[PDB]
Amino acid sequence: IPTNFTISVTTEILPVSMTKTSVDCTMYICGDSTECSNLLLQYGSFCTQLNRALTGIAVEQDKNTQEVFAQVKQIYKTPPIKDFGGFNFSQILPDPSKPSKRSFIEDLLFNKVTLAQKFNGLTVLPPLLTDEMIAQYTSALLAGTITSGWTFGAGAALQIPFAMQMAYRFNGIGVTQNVLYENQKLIANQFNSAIGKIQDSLSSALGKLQDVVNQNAQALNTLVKQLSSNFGAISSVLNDILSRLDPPEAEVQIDRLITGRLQSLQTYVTQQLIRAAEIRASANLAATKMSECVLGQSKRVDFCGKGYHLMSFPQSAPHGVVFLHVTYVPAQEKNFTTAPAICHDGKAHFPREGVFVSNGTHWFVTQRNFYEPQIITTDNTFVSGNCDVVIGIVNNTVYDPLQPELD
Amino acid sequence: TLVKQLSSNFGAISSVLNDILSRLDPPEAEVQIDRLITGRLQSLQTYVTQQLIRAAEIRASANLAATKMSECVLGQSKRVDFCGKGYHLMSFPQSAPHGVVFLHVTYVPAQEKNFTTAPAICHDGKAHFPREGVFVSNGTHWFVTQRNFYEPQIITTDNTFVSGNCDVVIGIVNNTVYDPLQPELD
Amino acid sequence: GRDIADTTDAVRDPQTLEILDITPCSFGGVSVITPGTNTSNQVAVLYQGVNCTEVNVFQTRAGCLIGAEHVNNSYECDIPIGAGICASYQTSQSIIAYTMSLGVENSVAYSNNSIA
Ligand SMILES: *[C@@H]1O[C@H](CO)[C@@H](O[C@@H]2O[C@H](CO)[C@@H](O)[C@H](O)[C@H]2NC(C)=O)[C@H](O)[C@H]1NC(C)=O
Ligand SMILES: *[C@@H]1O[C@H](CO)[C@@H](O[C@@H]2O[C@H](CO)[C@@H](O)[C@H](O)[C@H]2NC(C)=O)[C@H](O)[C@H]1NC(C)=O
Ligand SMILES: *[C@@H]1O[C@H](CO)[C@@H](O[C@@H]2O[C@H](CO)[C@@H](O)[C@H](O)[C@H]2NC(C)=O)[C@H](O)[C@H]1NC(C)=O
Ligand SMILES: *[C@@H]1O[C@H](CO)[C@@H](O)[C@H](O)[C@H]1NC(C)=O
Ligand SMILES: *[C@@H]1O[C@H](CO)[C@@H](O)[C@H](O)[C@H]1NC(C)=O
Ligand SMILES: *[C@@H]1O[C@H](CO)[C@@H](O)[C@H](O)[C@H]1NC(C)=O
Ligand SMILES: *[C@@H]1O[C@H](CO)[C@@H](O)[C@H](O)[C@H]1NC(C)=O
Ligand SMILES: *[C@@H]1O[C@H](CO)[C@@H](O)[C@H](O)[C@H]1NC(C)=O
Ligand SMILES: *[C@@H]1O[C@H](CO)[C@@H](O)[C@H](O)[C@H]1NC(C)=O
Ligand SMILES: *[C@@H]1O[C@H](CO)[C@@H](O)[C@H](O)[C@H]1NC(C)=O
Ligand SMILES: *[C@@H]1O[C@H](CO)[C@@H](O)[C@H](O)[C@H]1NC(C)=O
Ligand SMILES: *[C@@H]1O[C@H](CO)[C@@H](O)[C@H](O)[C@H]1NC(C)=O
Repeated sequence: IPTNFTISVTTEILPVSMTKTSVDCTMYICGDSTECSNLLLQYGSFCTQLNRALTGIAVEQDKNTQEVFAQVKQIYKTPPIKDFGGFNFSQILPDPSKPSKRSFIEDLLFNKVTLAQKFNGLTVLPPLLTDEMIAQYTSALLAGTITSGWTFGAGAALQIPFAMQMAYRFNGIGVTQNVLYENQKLIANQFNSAIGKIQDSLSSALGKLQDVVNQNAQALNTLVKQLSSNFGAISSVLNDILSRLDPPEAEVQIDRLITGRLQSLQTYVTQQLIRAAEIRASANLAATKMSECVLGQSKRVDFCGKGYHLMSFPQSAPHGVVFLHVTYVPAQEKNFTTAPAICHDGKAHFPREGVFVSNGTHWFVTQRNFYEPQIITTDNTFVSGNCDVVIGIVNNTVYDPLQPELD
Repeated sequence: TLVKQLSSNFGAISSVLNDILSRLDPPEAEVQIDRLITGRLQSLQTYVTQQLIRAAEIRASANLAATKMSECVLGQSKRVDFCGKGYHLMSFPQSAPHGVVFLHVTYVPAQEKNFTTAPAICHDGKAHFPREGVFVSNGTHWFVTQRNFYEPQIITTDNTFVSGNCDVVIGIVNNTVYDPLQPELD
Repeated sequence: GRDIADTTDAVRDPQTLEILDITPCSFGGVSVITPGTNTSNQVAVLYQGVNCTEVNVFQTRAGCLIGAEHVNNSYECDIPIGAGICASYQTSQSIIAYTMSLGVENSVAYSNNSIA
C-alpha cells in the first residue's frame, strides 16, 4: 500500500496543420513563352486537377485548426485576484506586458522553432487564423478550466473554488477527499516545483514540428532544383531553345521538357496529398485529446500522461499544440498481511470499500490508493453467507458501535 | 474528368483512333497510336491513385462511425464531447444514402444559482466531510446536496464521516450535526 | 551572376562595364469574392501578393482587396479571406471587410467561498 504521493507534470507535442502552398502550372512549366503554352494546351487538362488538389489541401489545413481550437462557446477572462488555493498559475496565464498576448512557455516555444522561389510560380498562402487568435483561444480555455472546472464544457460556466475542484478530481481517481484538504500545502508546492522544472528544462523536445517543417522545405527545394535538368533537350532554358532553333525543330525539343516538368509536378502533388492525410489524422487525434483531457477528466489509461490523470492545460506552438498533463502517481510503500474476509460469529465480513490489512497484531480496513487504517466496524463491512465457502478467512471481531450507546 | 480526357491530341494528328487507323499506313501510324497510349495510361494512373487516396479517408470515417455506433448506442459513454455535446444519455441510429445519422439525447443543466460553501464543518472539534455532495449555505443555515441538482437536506451523521480534527483544514466553519440516534434513544 | 535557384540575376554591361540586376516583373494570383449570384452581381477582386502601391483599396497582410469597404466592427466570419479577415454582403447593399470576432466575452465571479 502506498503511503505518500508525488505530482508529476508531462508534455506532449502534436502537429496540427502545415503550410498552405500554391503552385501555378503554366508559369512553372513554360513561363513567359507562348509557343510552350500552345504546346501544353494539347495535353487536355493537367492544370485543373493540380489546382483543385492544392486548394482542397489548403482548405483542409484551415479546417484542422478550426476544429482543434474552436471548442469553446465564449471567451472567458481570468479574474484579477490570484488566490488559487496556493497554486501558481503565473507561468501559464498571459502577460499583457509583452507585445503579444502569449505567456512564458508559449514564448519559449515560438523562440525555439525557426521557420526567391516566388519567381517560379510557387507561392505560400497565409494562415486563416493568426497566432493572436489562437493565443486568445488557449487563454480562454485556461481561464474556463481554472475558474469553472469541467462544467463549462457541458453548459453554462459555473464558478467553484479551486481547492474543492482538486478534491473532486481526487475523489474521481479513487482517493477520498480528506487527503487533499489535509495535505494542501504539500500538493501546491509539488505542483509549483513541477511547473518550474518544466520551464527550466524547456529553456535549455520540439522534434515533431521541426521535422514537419523540414519535409515541406526539402520538397519545395527539390521541386525548384528539378527545373535545371535538360530531360534530353539540348538546353534546359526555354528561351535559349526558342532563340536558337526553328519552330519545326524547336517543338520536338520543347515536348521533352514539358513532359519532364509535368512528371515532376505530378510527383510533388501526390506526395503532398499523402502527407496531408497523415497531418489530418494527427490533427483529429489532437482534437480528441484536447476535448477529453482538458475539458474533463479521463478514465482511459495512459491516454493523458502516465499515471492517474488529474487535469491538463493546453499551450500553443507554431503549427502545433502542447498539453501539460498533471498526474497523480503513488510513492513510498510498505508490505502488509492481507485476507479476503473476516469471520466474526459465523458470518463473513467483506469490506465495503477498501482492503483488509494488518501489521501483525491488529486488523484494519483501509482504502487501496492511500494508507489510513481504521477500526473494523459494522459501517465498513457487510455480511453475506457463512464462514465455510470463502477459501481463506481470518477470525477476528467487529466493533458494532451500537452496543456502547445502550449502556 | 476521366471521360473528358479522351478528347485530346496528346501530340498526334487526331483524337479518334479510327481516323488514325484509316488515314495512315500502320508502319507510320504506330507512333501516332503510341502517343495516345502513353497519354491515356497516364490519365488512368492519376485517376486510380486519387481513388485510392480518397478510399483511405472513407475507410477511416467508416471506422469512426462503427466505434460511435458501438459505444454511444450500445451503452452509455463517459467520454466528454464524444457522444454529443453535454452529458450523454442515450442514442438512436438512422440510415442515410451512403452514410449514417445519429441522434444524441443529452442532459444539460440551466437556471443556476449561487451559494456560499465550506470545505468542511466541525461540531465537537472533529471535522466532518460530505460523503457524496457539497456543503451549501443560503445565508442562515447549512445543507448538504448533490453537485448537479439543488435538493437541500439537513446535515446528519449519515451524510458525513469524521477525519481527525478541524485544525489542518485551511477553510473550516462552526455548525451542528443532527445525530438522529439520540432523539430516538429517549 | 546566379543564386540558389541558379538563375541569371546579375549581369555586367558589355559596353559601360558596370554591374546590373535582374528581377522578374511582379505577379500573383487573383481571387474573387462573390456573395452569390442570387442576391447581386457585385464582386470584390483580391490580388494575392501585390502591394497596393502597384496595380476601396484596402491593403491587408493577405493581399490587396479592392471593391469592398472596411469597417471598425467585428462580426462572425462568413468568407475566409485570410490573416484574420472575413468579408460579407450585409451592411443599398455592398461588400464589407472586417476582422474576425471570436465570440461574446464573459467573466465569471470566482471567489474562494462561492459556488453555483
Ligand atoms: C511525503 O513526501 C513529501 C515530499 O514531497 C514529504 O515532505 C517533505 O518532508 C521532509 C521531511 O520532513 C521535509 O524536509 C520537506 O520540506 C517536505 N516537503 C518536500 C516538498 O520535500 C513528506 O514528509 C512525505 N510524507 C511523510 C508522511 O513523511
Ligand atoms: C499495528 O498497528 C496498531 C495501531 O493501532 C498498533 O497498536 C498500538 O500498539 C502500541 C503498543 O502496544 C500501543 O501503545 C498503541 O496504543 C496501539 N494503538 C495505536 C493506535 O498506536 C500495533 O502496535 C501495531 N503493530 C506493531 C507490531 O507495532
Ligand atoms: C434559507 O433556507 C431556510 C430553510 O429552512 C430558511 O429558513 C426558513 O425560513 C422561513 C421563512 O422565514 C421560515 O418560515 C422557516 O421556519 C425557516 N426554517 C427554519 C428556520 O428552519 C431561511 O429563511 C433561508 N434564508 C434566506 C431565505 O435568506
Ligand atoms: C508565482 O511564481 C512566480 C515565480 O515563478 C512569483 O514571481 C510569483 O510571486 C508567484 N505568485 C504567487 C501568488 O506566489
Ligand atoms: C516488501 O517485501 C518484499 C519481500 O521481502 C521486499 O523485497 C520489499 O523490499 C518490501 N518492501 C519494502 C518497501 O521494503
Ligand atoms: C475460527 O474460530 C472457529 C470457532 O472458534 C474455529 O472453528 C476456526 O478454526 C477458527 N479459525 C481460525 C483461522 O482460527
Ligand atoms: C451571489 O450571491 C449573493 C448572496 O449570497 C448575491 O448578493 C449576489 O448577487 C450573487 N451573485 C451573482 C448571482 O452573480
Ligand atoms: C478568501 O479570500 C478572502 C480575501 O478576499 C480572505 O479574507 C479569506 O480568508 C479567504 N478564505 C479562504 C477560506 O480562503
Ligand atoms: C467557532 O470557530 C472558531 C474558529 O476557530 C473557534 O475558535 C471557536 O471555538 C468555535 N466555537 C466553539 C463554540 O468552539
Ligand atoms: C436564389 O437563392 C435564394 C436563396 O435561398 C432563393 O431564395 C432563390 O429562390 C434563388 N433563386 C433562383 C432563381 O434559384
Ligand atoms: C507597400 O509599399 C509601401 C511603399 O514603399 C510600403 O510602405 C509598404 O510597407 C508596402 N507594403 C508591405 C506589405 O510591405
Ligand atoms: C476605425 O476607427 C478609426 C477611429 O475613428 C477610424 O479612423 C477608422 O477609419 C476606422 N476603420 C474603418 C472605418 O475601416
